[PDB]
Amino acid sequence: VLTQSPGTLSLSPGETAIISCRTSQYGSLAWYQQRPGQAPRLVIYSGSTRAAGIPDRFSGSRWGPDYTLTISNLESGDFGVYYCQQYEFFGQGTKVQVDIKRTVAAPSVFIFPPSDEQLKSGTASVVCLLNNFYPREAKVQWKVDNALQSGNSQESVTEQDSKDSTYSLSSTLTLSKADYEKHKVYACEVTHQGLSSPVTKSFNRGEC
Amino acid sequence: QVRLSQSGGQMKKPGDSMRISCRASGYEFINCPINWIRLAPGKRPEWMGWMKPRLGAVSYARQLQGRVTMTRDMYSETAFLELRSLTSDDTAVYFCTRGKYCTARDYYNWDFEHWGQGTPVTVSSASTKGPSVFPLAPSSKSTSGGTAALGCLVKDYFPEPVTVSWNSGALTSGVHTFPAVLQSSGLYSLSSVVTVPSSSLGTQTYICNVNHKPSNTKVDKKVEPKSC
Amino acid sequence: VWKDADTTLFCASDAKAHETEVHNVWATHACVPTDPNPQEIHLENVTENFNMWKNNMVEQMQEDVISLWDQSLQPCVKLTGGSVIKQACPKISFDPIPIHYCTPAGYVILKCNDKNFNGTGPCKNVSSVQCTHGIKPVVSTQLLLNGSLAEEEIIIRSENLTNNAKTIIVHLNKSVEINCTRPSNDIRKAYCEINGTKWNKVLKQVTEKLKEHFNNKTIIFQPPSGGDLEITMHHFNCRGEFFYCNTTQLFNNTCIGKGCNGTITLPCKIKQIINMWQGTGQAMYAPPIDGKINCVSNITGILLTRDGGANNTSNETFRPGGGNIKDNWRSELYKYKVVQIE
Ligand SMILES: *[C@@H]1O[C@H](CO)[C@@H](O)[C@H](O)[C@H]1NC(C)=O
Ligand SMILES: *[C@@H]1O[C@H](CO)[C@@H](O)[C@H](O)[C@H]1NC(C)=O
Ligand SMILES: *[C@@H]1O[C@H](CO)[C@@H](O)[C@H](O)[C@H]1NC(C)=O
Ligand SMILES: *[C@@H]1O[C@H](CO)[C@@H](O)[C@H](O)[C@H]1NC(C)=O
Ligand SMILES: *[C@@H]1O[C@H](CO)[C@@H](O)[C@H](O)[C@H]1NC(C)=O
Ligand SMILES: *[C@@H]1O[C@H](CO)[C@@H](O)[C@H](O)[C@H]1NC(C)=O
Ligand SMILES: *[C@@H]1O[C@H](CO)[C@@H](O)[C@H](O)[C@H]1NC(C)=O
Ligand SMILES: *[C@@H]1O[C@H](CO)[C@@H](O)[C@H](O)[C@H]1NC(C)=O
Repeated sequence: VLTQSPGTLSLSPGETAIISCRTSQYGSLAWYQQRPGQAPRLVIYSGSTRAAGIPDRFSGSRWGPDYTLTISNLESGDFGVYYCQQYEFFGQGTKVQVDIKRTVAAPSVFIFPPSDEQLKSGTASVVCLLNNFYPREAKVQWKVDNALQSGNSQESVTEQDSKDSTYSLSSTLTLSKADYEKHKVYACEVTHQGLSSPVTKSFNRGEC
Repeated sequence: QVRLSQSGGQMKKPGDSMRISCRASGYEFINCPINWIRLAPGKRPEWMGWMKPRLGAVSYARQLQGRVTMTRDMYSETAFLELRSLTSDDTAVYFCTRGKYCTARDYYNWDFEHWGQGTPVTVSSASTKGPSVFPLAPSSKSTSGGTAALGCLVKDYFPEPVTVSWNSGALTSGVHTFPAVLQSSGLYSLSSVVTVPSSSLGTQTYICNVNHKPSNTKVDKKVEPKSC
Repeated sequence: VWKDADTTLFCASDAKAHETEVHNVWATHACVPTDPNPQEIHLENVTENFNMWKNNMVEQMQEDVISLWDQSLQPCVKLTGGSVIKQACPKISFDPIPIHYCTPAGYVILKCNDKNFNGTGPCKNVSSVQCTHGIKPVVSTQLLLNGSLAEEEIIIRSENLTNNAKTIIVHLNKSVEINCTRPSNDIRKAYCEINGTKWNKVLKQVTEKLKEHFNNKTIIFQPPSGGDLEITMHHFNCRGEFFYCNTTQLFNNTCIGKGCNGTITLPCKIKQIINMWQGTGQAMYAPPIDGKINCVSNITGILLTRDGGANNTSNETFRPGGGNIKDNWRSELYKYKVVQIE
């Protein structure tokens, strides 16, 4: 009933954060901020009314069912996770984390077939590595015999590197041994701003 | 000045019950309902229910019916939360909260201006499971002017954390150890990878060293190209 | 030309100065004789907004009833604020009489006459009166007793149905009698009798009304989730004694969905140690009087709360509520508001 977006927002100090919440019900909407290790704090209530201690840099707006929290001129104390609320219902949250800017870097994509050691365990994990890219925003789609995969993949992302300011992403596709031996073409397609076209890395089961 | 102070964090096991307190001050306790919200990393904040101090009237969230109980002590102005039949899904930080607008004649429950400092509750089994360590093999052909990726998959362990080094710590450049993910089985898994010059694939030996303190497990795995 | 305003209302009644009954004694000194020839002026081409949940008339009635109870139902021991007050606690004659509330000069009461009026919003048929109708200060939880009935259909009343923290008032259009009795020769034990046929038919109509407000979802009743006895049970004062009745059987979903017919008998008990509804604390009263203690009342309404939470199931759950006695007064003052002439 409350759909908050985006999930993750990677910005630098001084930039503006735009967090939106789509509702289907109607009532006063509130926005909360949770700094790391600290209790959530009321930022905006009743759509656009600023709570005590909240700078005019924070402002709420509404167009139709979509409510927006905009944070101008990001300061250190602004980063954290934000939540919208109506009555007992809360959004999924928007993580706003510090990003250090650098030039666009496309990822180096690698794919790893399941180990032969693991295939004796009845499980098959296929790993796709996205190495050293910027910006953070990246999409990974798994295809098995050119069929889109859903609900059998997990992704993990590193924190921005202290030296080269890049990110790396690891996606794992898990199938049963029986289901794995059933198909031939295993592929992970990678879309990122540094690529002029989505890049696909794949292997054919059995052959080396 | 309105204040809410909560009891200390605790660690429970599956099947147990937990109780936590929230002492209120700075206002007329009976005038305003008290709420309990829990926060877990990854999930939506979850409203558990409210409790009106004056006669102890309560309203529990549907999905918690029969597991939760909310009481209060008038004299000490302290609210209490009890949750029974704890599972992994109850692992969270528990907050008590009260609305911004509260007069003797009226209130609005849901603009939570006031929050306790929070009470972290961990629910997990005392069991520990050692990781499986599978090699993520570089490739088949050696290239003399390109970089190769290799690593190991550290799968099905519990609880957190595992650490990974390469070559007893001698290899650090280009190493990436990813945050663990929680699988559907309730067991964790992560990957560690490193990019190396492809021309060193038949010369240098690459061992990943996996450490899992809770299960007293130290495993070394040589990651080499598949012979074919 | 007038405007919504707040003022100090004066009370009127038909109390008897010869009567030893508590409400009568209070009203004799607190109120004036009633007007045999009232005056009501129907206003044509007039549309006014009302809000029963922000009606300050309710606040004044609350203070009056608290004053009435405090001056009368005096405990033997009063336990509040970690202190102890020992007073005399003689038995009294207790039977609520109707109270009219009225506006002074310069002010007047506007009355809504729309038959389907739900408590908030605009009213087409508005009349001008100096006094309200006779309202009995009946203090109770879960069930509204001895009140006025809705004219047409059953009316659902709430400041905001989507807000689960707001009380729902169900206003009945056909009363159902509740016959509570403490027999003569455990002296604290009692019971209430209700005609199952009448009740279950009304209750069924209540769920169908609720369906109209909740998208034809399955309507389910449940016992209260928790709280003090005053709210988890049907709490009320009869003849001076504090009764607590277990209403679990009153909300039997099986009968609103064979055998359910008959005379429902709710288990009750008279307590001498109570929590005060005035938000004060614990009060201690003398044991009940001997002989048959009985009172027959009209159930004229129901106090409900609705379960909330991040759900998605095809049903709404309702539970008997109350505790906020101001809600009792709202259920009778809902069609009234005070305005100031210039
Ligand atoms: C219901 O509550 C909302 C805020 O939650 C408020 O804007 C609205 O006016 C209320 N509706 C009524 C009829 O009072
Ligand atoms: C009562 O009627 C008003 C006016 O249309 C409406 O705004 C409100 O939602 C209604 N309340 C209920 C409980 O039906
Ligand atoms: C109870 O209701 C009956 C009709 O249903 C009515 O005659 C009687 O006066 C009512 N008693 C009250 C309101 O005390
Ligand atoms: C009471 O209202 C219900 C609808 O809510 C209606 O079916 C019934 O006929 C009414 N009873 C009367 C007017 O006596
Ligand atoms: C109330 O119930 C008693 C039995 O407990 C019965 O003797 C009496 O006649 C009943 N009164 C009415 C008005 O039905
Ligand atoms: C209950 O009320 C009905 C009328 O609605 C009446 O016919 C019936 O006899 C009553 N039952 C008992 C047990 O008195
Ligand atoms: C009321 O009576 C029912 C009988 O079925 C019982 O289950 C319930 O516990 C009672 N309530 C209280 C508060 O004792
Ligand atoms: C309701 O009114 C009747 C008389 O009309 C009286 O006998 C009874 O005690 C009253 N009930 C309550 C709860 O005051």
